[PDB]
Amino acid sequence: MDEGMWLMQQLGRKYAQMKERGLKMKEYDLYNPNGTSLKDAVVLFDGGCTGEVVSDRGLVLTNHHCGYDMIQAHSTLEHNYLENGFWAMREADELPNKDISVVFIDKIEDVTDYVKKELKAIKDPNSMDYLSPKYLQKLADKKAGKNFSAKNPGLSVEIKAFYGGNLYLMFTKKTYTDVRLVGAPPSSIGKFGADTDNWIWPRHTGDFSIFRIYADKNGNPAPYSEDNVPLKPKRFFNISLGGVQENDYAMIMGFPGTTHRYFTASEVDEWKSIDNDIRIRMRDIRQGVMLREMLADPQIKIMYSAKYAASQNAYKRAIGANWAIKTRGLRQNKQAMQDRLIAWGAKQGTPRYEEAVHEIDATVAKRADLRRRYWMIEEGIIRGIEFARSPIPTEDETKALQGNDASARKEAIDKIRTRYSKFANKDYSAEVDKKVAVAMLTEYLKEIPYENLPLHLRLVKDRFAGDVQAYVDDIFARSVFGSEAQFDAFAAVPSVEKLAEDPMVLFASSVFDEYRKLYNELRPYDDPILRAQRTYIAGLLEMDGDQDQFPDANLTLRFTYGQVKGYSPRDNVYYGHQTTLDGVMEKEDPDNWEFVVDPKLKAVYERKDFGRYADRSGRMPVAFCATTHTTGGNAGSPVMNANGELIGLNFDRNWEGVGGDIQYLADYQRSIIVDIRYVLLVIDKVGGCQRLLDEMNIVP
Amino acid sequence: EGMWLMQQLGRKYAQMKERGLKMKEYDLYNPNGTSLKDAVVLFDGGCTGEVVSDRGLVLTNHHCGYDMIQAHSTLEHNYLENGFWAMREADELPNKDISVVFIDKIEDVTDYVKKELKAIKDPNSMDYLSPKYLQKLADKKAGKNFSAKNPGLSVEIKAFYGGNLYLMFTKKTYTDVRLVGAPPSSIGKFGADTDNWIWPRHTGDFSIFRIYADKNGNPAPYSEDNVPLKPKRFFNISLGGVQENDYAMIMGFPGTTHRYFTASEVDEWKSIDNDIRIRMRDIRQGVMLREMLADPQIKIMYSAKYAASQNAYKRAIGANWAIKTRGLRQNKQAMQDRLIAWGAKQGTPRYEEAVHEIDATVAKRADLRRRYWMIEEGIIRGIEFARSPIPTEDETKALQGNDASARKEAIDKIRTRYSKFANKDYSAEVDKKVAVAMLTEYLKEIPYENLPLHLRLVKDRFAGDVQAYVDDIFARSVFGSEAQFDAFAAVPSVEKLAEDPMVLFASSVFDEYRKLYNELRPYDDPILRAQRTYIAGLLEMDGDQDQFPDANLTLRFTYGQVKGYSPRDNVYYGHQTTLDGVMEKEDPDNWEFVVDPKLKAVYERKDFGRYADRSGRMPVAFCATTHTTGGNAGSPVMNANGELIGLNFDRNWEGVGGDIQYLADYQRSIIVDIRYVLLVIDKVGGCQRLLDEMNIVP
Repeated sequence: MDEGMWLMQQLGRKYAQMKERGLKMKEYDLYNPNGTSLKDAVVLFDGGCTGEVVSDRGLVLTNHHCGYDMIQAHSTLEHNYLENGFWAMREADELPNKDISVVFIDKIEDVTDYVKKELKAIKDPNSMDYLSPKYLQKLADKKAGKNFSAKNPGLSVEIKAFYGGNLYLMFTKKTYTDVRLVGAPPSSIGKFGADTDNWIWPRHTGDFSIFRIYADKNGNPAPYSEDNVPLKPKRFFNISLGGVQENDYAMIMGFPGTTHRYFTASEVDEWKSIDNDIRIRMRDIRQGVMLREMLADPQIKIMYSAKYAASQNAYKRAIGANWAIKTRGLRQNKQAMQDRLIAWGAKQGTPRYEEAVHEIDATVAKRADLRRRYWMIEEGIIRGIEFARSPIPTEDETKALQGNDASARKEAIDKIRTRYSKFANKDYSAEVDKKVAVAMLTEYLKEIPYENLPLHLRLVKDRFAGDVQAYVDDIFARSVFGSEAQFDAFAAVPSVEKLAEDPMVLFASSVFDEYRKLYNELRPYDDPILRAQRTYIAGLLEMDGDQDQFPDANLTLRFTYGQVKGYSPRDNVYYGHQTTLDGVMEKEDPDNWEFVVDPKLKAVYERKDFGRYADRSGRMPVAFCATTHTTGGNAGSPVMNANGELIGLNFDRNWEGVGGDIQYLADYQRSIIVDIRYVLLVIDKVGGCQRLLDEMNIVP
Repeated sequence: EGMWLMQQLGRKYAQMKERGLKMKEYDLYNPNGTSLKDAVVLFDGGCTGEVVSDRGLVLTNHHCGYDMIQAHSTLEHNYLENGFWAMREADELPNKDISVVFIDKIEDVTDYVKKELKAIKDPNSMDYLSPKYLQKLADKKAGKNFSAKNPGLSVEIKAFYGGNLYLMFTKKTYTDVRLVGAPPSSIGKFGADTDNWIWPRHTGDFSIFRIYADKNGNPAPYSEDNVPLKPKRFFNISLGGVQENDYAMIMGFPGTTHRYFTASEVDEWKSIDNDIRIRMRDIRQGVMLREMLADPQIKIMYSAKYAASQNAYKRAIGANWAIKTRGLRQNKQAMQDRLIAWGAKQGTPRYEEAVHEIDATVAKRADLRRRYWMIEEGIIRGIEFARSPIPTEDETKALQGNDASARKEAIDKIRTRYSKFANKDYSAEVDKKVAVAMLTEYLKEIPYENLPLHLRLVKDRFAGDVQAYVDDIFARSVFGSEAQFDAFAAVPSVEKLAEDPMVLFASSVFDEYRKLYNELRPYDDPILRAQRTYIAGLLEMDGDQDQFPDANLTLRFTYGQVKGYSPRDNVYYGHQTTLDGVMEKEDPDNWEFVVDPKLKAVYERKDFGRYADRSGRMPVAFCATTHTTGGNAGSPVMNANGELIGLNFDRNWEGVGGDIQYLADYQRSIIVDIRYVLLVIDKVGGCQRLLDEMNIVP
């Protein structure tokens, strides 16, 4: 009944506990190392999402935001699938995609002993090859064979490290690249929440999209070709219309990206007081200035809408993270965890575990000021100031303009012009960039002393007498990239000396020199920490056991289980476990592009045309939440019944659960799942694509 | 659900016990004796209060006693921010222009008033609602020398049910009410602006006073010979607390409701009153917000003004939400349609005609009422220099006339009003930008022929440029800046003052303001007279039990249950909030959500004493299904035994439309827990003498 991201190898140790939570299905029907199981119906979608096979003709279900770029690619102004939706009424009408892939995890094997054996060919006791993917791939190819490439078309092999390098798994992957768009709801449904309901529970978003795997006649992976035939999968999920109740058993298979549950207390402090605090501070200034300019000018708004929203993402994540640190007591539990290992190690008579923790603590404290300057210049200038990424003449661009007689002279200018036009594009505003720069630079100059500044920015004190505005003004005034006309003047009569002394080029070069210097000075602190973490985790595994703890996520297939349950976000407030179509209508706002409601959906609601998709009360469910443990990567993970029947599609996590990447939050962290009944409702009543329903296997 | 008269207690008493009341009727209200009613007061003519001890202790809201706490707040031993606690009865601070009113007696005088009324000539006379006429009727029935023969007592007659019911009130008024105790503003106004009209709420909204009188308990103005009043009745304070579905009841003075509005009056309310208020204030607040964020002292200068505007703005939003989602218009349409069908089968068309008369009057005044709200919200309340100083008749004649140093008298009188106008919280540049935005909207909605005479210069003298018009006003004007005033003050000439673009503006927007008012008021009487027939029809058709008369600042009682509600899909607000919520909302950088140091220490140490509930969590506030409105602030909340379990101080925004129609699934009275009040007095105020003097039932 533990909450984590468990390896498929751990199903045996957890199976009895899962039955106690309500699992009524048989273990090897879920995962079988030596046979067909439900795992075979789960896929890694396009490298970053999760998907699931739903029919015996290769039908694949994933999120709408996962298939977003592909729907957009097949969308034109006249025939807009991104806003109207797409529904191929026959298999021939399904749209092929380029740069798309789907990956089955066919076989998983423990190769810890094999890897460790190959590692005792020691060159250096503190070599980092045990975490090197390049090195592990060589070990992977060695065990698989010389040209496993040709002997098994469509199959590839990979070795990954777990538990800081104390466990190694080999994966046999099956990769299909002919995956075509089948079905998609309108943006008003799949993206109903948009950005204001992002990371928010309750939620009413029909976040899904439908695809199909194609292959050759035998079902072997093949690139796009009109002679390809829909894949007949080894296994596919059954659809359940039985729905969910409060406290119902729920489980999830998917590919969680990254977690850091084995952070020391000092690493939590570092994450809070340096990484998050600087990011929050610098971005609040940047977004503040940016917001002000967007409201005052509707044209600035359409240009900086994406940049603003993008900056907000990691900003909100850092806010939620620090909230978890302060109120959930994440630092204290890590501190209790390592203290418990130290006390255990002392009793055992092995001091190496305490020594490893001390090694980490001392290293974190040592690099604090360097890491501070790094994040300050990364958040402040590198990310915060647009003209920091202004064009910088390469070495061979300089030589070609300098004493170089050939008129490749001109070719170098064309390359520079291209980079300038991308910098000063249709969304770029110098006036807005200037105001942002002045605010960001003022804060940066406040926090960073003269001796540690990049070698420009010193001129604010030496040349501009502390006037940041005049410093920024002088840059755009006398530069080549200051405006279109100033660049054309340079392009007409180009000289290496004019670029060498260019105020903006000097800035961009100076801030990037310092950026790389701090980076090179911080990097040798990583290896001693990693080696100590290997010892640390090894001790934790030996002490607490290998059953009631799980390795950090690493884009590897994991399973998680829990119950359908709401939670209390704050005093006197409780969020329930299931949202309804009623909630969609309550949020309807014609003037807001986010909360626009599709006409067909509202008609279905008002006519109560829900068929067999509604519950007993007669209400139409939209989404529900569960106590399962998920993170980025579980984007489109299948949510299963007690009998392994598909009951929903995971698509998000509430913002309170962002601390879950460090420590699972039982009373606050919730997986946000769209009800499969609502999915089938959209397909039936909105899409009208009946062929997809007949294709699926639906249980009572 | 009902704001019932005290006379209707007999009818409801059965239902009240059916829903949980276990208290004898005549102890609640006794028409011919002492009851719990005698412990309820009208506080300072606006709020409600209650007598808490046998030495005249009075509890009310913090926002009710706000003016009085500040009035005693010096330069820097400020009670408004730190709190106030008199450690003995001798340093309890008297307040002038304060009052406390007991409702000593209530009697029905309907037939008396009506037969007096069937003695007036004009059938359309409005004397049946005239306070002057009704008072003269009251003086007649009470006797000529009533006040002289009854010390401290006065008499008053009020109209109910649109003039179909008249009650006579005998009032005992005390004017010596001293300030006793008050929590810090951080507690008394914790919700402040962000959480106003909002549940859950974590505001300890209370303040403490005491009634003083002469040697015999009779009313008397402020005197140091005055002795604390020994009341004939005061509330017992319960520490048993509340649970979900617990019976709860309230006595107080609800100000105004509009239960008997027609469908058209609802449409008028939304499309004109609320929509214009919402639209205009959104524009004004938007400009203010931009300027406040840009300059930190502008933020200081316009913090209060911005907040004040948001108050009715938020209420308007809540009201229109109810109209759109709860279908208030449809319910009124059905209500009047029933009377029409009922009146038809009886051969009585007078009810249908009354409804049409109301609709016709609303229709005809539609354009005029739109212009009124447009200029009131847009300019009178929307633009600051609209209230710039205007030269009166006696200062015009002085500067002009040329015959004294009374000329210079007039100047300093004008200078005084200008300084008050252009004070420390006033910014000419901010007022400039606000004006341009407001006038831009106003000139769009109001045609040239209906403009204030000065505003039509934006087209005539200027090229439609509102900015240039506003710029020209602040330039050239005597009141445009301090330097431009002193120049006038040195060389005062009336022909210049009479041609001032700022004076012309302010005068022409106000005479238009008054012109519309005087033109709209004759429309009130037909609706009123028709409303009398309408309500009389509704009463005769359905009865005297499930329809309450509109609130009119008279003593009412309402009853319900301690229970939360679901504001939206998959969301539920519980019935009771706790001290945990205060800490969850804490933000030291925001003055609204600043948690008091002592209060914070109390929470950390779990030092709750007997004031905690059976779980170990400290209660702060709860909500009930009672039916309250503006005026019910500071009202006593009673349990099943008539014991005080808290003070009402607000109402959730989802229940704003309750003045038109009670919403059982949304409308809730927001009530501070009496346990939390005693906690603040004890572990924060350190005023134990207040605890001991009260009668606390453990």
